[PDB]
Amino acid sequence: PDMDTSFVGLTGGQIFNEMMSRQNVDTVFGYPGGAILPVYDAIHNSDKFNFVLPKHEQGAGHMAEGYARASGKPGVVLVTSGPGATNVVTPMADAFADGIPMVVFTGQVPTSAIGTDAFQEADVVGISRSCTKWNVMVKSVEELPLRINEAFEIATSGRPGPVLVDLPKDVTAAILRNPIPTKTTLPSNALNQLTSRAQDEFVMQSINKAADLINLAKKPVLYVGAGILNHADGPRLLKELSDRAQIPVTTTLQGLGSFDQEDPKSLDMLGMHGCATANLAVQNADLIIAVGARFDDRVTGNISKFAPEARRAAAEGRGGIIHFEVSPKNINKVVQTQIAVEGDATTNLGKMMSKIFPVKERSEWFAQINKWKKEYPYAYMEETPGSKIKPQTVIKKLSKVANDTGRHVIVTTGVGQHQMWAAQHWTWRNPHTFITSGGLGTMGYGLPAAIGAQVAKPESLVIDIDGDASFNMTLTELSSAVQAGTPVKILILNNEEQGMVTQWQSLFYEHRYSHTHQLNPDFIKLAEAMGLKGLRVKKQEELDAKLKEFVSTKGPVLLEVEVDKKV
Amino acid sequence: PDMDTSFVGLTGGQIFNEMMSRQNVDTVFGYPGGAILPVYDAIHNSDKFNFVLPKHEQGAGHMAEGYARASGKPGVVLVTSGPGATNVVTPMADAFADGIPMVVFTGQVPTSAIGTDAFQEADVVGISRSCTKWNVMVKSVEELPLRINEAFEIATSGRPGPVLVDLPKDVTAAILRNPIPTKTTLPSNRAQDEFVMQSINKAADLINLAKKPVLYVGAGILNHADGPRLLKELSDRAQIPVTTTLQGLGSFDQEDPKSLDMLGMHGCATANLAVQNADLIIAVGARFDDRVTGNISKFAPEARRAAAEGRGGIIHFEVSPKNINKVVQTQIAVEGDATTNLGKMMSKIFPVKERSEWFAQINKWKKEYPYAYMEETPGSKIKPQTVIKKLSKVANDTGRHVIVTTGVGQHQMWAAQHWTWRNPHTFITSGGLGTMGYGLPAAIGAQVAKPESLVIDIDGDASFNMTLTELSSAVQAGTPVKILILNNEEHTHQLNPDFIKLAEAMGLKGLRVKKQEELDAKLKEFVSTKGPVLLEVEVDK
Ligand SMILES: Cc1cc2nc3c(=O)[nH]c(=O)nc-3n(C[C@H](O)[C@H](O)[C@H](O)COP(=O)(O)OP(=O)(O)OC[C@H]3O[C@@H](n4cnc5c(N)ncnc54)[C@H](O)[C@@H]3O)c2cc1C
Ligand SMILES: Cc1cc2nc3c(=O)[nH]c(=O)nc-3n(C[C@H](O)[C@H](O)[C@H](O)COP(=O)(O)OP(=O)(O)OC[C@H]3O[C@@H](n4cnc5c(N)ncnc54)[C@H](O)[C@@H]3O)c2cc1C
Ligand SMILES: Cc1ncc(C[n+]2csc(CCOP(=O)(O)OP(=O)(O)O)c2C)c(N)n1
Ligand SMILES: Cc1ncc(C[n+]2csc(CCOP(=O)(O)OP(=O)(O)O)c2C)c(N)n1
Ligand SMILES: [K+]
Ligand SMILES: [K+]
Ligand SMILES: [Mg+2]
Ligand SMILES: [Mg+2]
Repeated sequence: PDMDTSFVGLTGGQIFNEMMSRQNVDTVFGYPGGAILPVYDAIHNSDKFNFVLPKHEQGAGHMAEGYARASGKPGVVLVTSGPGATNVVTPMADAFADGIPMVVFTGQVPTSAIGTDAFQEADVVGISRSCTKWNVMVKSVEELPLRINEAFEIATSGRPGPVLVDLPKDVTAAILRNPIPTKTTLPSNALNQLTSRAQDEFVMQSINKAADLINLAKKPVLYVGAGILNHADGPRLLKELSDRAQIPVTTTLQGLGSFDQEDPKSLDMLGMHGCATANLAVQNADLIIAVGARFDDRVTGNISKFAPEARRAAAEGRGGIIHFEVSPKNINKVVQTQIAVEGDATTNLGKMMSKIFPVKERSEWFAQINKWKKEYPYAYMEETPGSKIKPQTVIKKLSKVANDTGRHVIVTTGVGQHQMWAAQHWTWRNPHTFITSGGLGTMGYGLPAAIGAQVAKPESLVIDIDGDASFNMTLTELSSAVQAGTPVKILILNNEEQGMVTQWQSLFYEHRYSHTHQLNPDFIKLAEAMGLKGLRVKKQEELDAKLKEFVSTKGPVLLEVEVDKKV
Repeated sequence: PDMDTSFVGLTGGQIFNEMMSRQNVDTVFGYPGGAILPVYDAIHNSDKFNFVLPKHEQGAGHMAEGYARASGKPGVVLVTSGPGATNVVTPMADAFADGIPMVVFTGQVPTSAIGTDAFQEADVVGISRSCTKWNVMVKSVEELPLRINEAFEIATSGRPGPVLVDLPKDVTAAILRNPIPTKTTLPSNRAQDEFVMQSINKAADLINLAKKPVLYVGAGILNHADGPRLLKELSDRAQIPVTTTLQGLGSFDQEDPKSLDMLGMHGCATANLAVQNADLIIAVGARFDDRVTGNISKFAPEARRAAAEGRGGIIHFEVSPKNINKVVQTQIAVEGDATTNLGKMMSKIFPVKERSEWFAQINKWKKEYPYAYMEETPGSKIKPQTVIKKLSKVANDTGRHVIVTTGVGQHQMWAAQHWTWRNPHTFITSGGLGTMGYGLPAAIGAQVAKPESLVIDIDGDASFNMTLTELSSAVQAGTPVKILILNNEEHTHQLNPDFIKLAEAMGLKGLRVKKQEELDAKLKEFVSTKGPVLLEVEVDK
């Protein structure tokens, strides 16, 4: 039928509630206030949704991020006007940089008060314009389902990202009196979507040219990033291709977990803080197959000397770069490409799979590299009798202790040295288990991301590997964890005695001279004040028992490890 | 063309320091990161600046607001690119709404990297456009003095407010190689003057004519050092009763016999009745907010009648021409800085010995209509209004200068009403944006501004939870703030931490009151405690 009457007689708040169900939302992160009251009241006390409350709206925002990254669903945020809205700008910017689907609803002053400098009237659509894929102010209750459907579709398509929908108080309190078009109330499908001959042929041409090229070269590497994780079936098809054509796999920071690092063909992470084996494979390589990765500055060296062996194979028409990329703009934006395969990376891998010649082996490649490893494993000064505890050692031990439980394990982090140590020294096996702020690098991300991930995956063991300065940013959310019941495991690598700011350093043995020390709280007393268990390690001898207790503990728990200040 | 060589050979960082000095800045709030390092290092390393480190950049922003409100000086904020900048959007919007001078410097990716989706490239100029008076991205070290002086001038003139200056790391790291025009280095420096002097004369005439005038005073009187003194001088000279907005509290001594205290929806009846019966309203640095006026068509009926009869009405001393005749039609608008214009007006004011009938009516009202609320009965829970009244007296008996900040919620209004306001720049509260979590970092910044003052944060439990991580910042900064938590948490139920164990974990004394009989002693212990201290009082809902 043309018109939809099902919402007639409902308030905007009740329509919002119905629309969340139609979008298969079962979790909302948010915080009350006068402007959002009509919606908050319709949602907060409803059997249909788990409404998770932070102590600060920024915490709702990062919780929604961790929920989205752990679940593959959009994270939904509900906050009030004015400071409620301006408080979620950092999580929006964070979600925008990392391509995370987030739908932010902000209460607003009534439509009739817009542009009068009313109490808590902020220009939220203007403020959030550069850090959302799209935003809108809803102007009448008739328009509310439309904008909700548009918000969820835009957030979850192309490269996923945050969107904002501004909700004037008079609009959500109003009752819908008349029918509205059915087109505007039904969610988009994007599933069983028809395409034309023209469209089909276009992609298949680029698919054939790349299928023949991989089949050509036999010094290739798969260079994989976050985009392979944006389809349920990405990692499976990635391993399928890796196996079939015996192709070594290296990932970005944001692609960690998309490939089993135990697999003999794993190169692990590449770039500035990546391992030498991966990087050398890339300066070499006649063919880089880039899959859902954007060639960030920290991954590529200088562009010029970056993968010249691939550039030479390109000039000799025998290799180069293939880019499986969903957003045409990011194609040839940083490095110039030979073949572009536009669209969803996983879908295009699938289409391409049959056209791939099964490969025996490459051992001047495979038996090679496998020796690059020996001469360049990750190296750090390891403990000696009496020495301080090394953070890398903590992370390796913790990885093993978590693995021993046989549980699904999800790791979030703060931002800093501990973030890279986590990336490097944990052994990554499963998709959607490393949840870290990579594109914006938001300190304070770790704890609320862990809480939202835990809500997404109640059976998972969720560990926040955090820094002391990062953790201070958002530590009020400890009580949120206790209130939500989420049994997150919060690890603080406390290296407070070295400064936050490097003033200079030795040329070689990176002895760092630093300043700017923050005064930390007592983290164990803090944890107990907030209602959770606190554990502390001061010496090597107690590390193993405390890590075991940390992981074994029922309920949320904080473990502080005092660590050595020099890497 | 006059050229200056004195910065040549300096990095943008040292130039930044020198410009801070010329702007009389000695305090900076902020948080380091890579993009702002060339400037952060210069400021951190110089003993000419007290750099105050929060645990979150939002805390730096609200500290800077507290500092500005307490000192009359702009609050200077220094943060890094990306999330450093986005974390200060709430305090910018807060300062924008409340008209608080603030200069925000954000580190940015190098000029060459703008437009490349670089690590922490945020469009900060775009994000902050609607919550700053002005903002700019500095493009070369040559223009760094110019943009810094421009920023301070704009932040501190007209209606004060926040400005943002985006600093690419290649610009602040660069060494200045060329002479730059001397103008660009020196902080700031007739039909309209005649129209203003005419208005001053007409305003004097109307005031001299009035039989029942009322001064209606808001935040704008606090934006010049001499505002409160001239307000009092005018009130004494012409025997005019004075009511303040919420944001004008402290600008007039509420113990003065001529004080009407606060007007508005939550103001006292006597202030509202005086305004309703006045033949002349003299509005000084106040916005005519609808929480103050109520239904505008019913506001000041006796002043409207006097205007209709050519013998009174409304005078408005207002610095922004856009705010004139925006809400109420006025008989006379005196455009420009209120303090300045009061000073020019003063000699034209007729000294009035008495307004006996008018103050008799006012004093009758004061007796008939005090603030009222259900007070404690035996065994009952403590009332928050009672805590505030008792604490106002205890704080005043210390003999100290006392500054009050608050959170946002019912306690904020109770503080405004039930505290006795005596001195200017002592009520520091988020009114225009109503940002929960304001109270603690604002108190820390106010304490930095006035290290000898007793600084009390009257806070609520939900508001306090927003920014409680800054408790450790108070300890590190050596600011012995007195944090009062009025805990009315028995719809939406939030789990609070144990606030006393929290305070101890953060490094400061924690006190709790649960019963009426404990309250007096604990309030005394609270204000007498030497360092930072948190007192939680469990109150009725
Ligand atoms: C202190 C610090 C140090 C860092 N150093 C490193 C480092 O050493 N090594 C490193 O790798 N990173 C490092 N980074 C992280 C870096 O900033 C980037 O965040 C990261 O490299 C991006 O990885 P990505 O390209 O996989 O993800 P993204 O930035 O999310 O880009 C993914 C690409 O895939 C595309 N895409 C998305 N979905 C799909 C789809 N369905 N199909 C096809 N394409 C899709 C996107 O459009 C995008 O172009 C560091 C971060 C910090 C905070
Ligand atoms: C539920 C609720 C109830 C409230 N109840 C009350 C109440 O009962 N009473 C009350 O007062 N408030 C109340 N408020 C707060 C009220 O809404 C306003 O925030 C407050 O009254 C504004 O104070 P103001 O006009 O002094 O300050 P501002 O809004 O800052 O306005 C100051 C005016 O002075 C001008 N100005 C600035 N500097 C100068 C200068 N140098 N020279 C000349 N002019 C200058 C400005 O341009 C501006 O027009 C309430 C708020 C809420 C949410
Ligand atoms: C919100 C925010 N402010 C500032 C920065 C800049 N910054 C990046 S790492 C870092 C120090 C991190 O300290 P910590 O969390 O203790 O990690 P560590 O390096 O000690 O492991 C800072 C200040 C940032 N990324 N985010
Ligand atoms: C950042 C932010 N989020 C939400 C609101 C909406 N809000 C205004 S008052 C209030 C409750 C205040 O609680 P409390 O701090 O405990 O003060 P109380 O009213 O109990 O005294 C809320 C949620 C706000 N003003 N600011
Ligand atoms: K690893
Ligand atoms: K009072
Ligand atoms: Mg640290
Ligand atoms: Mg409360």
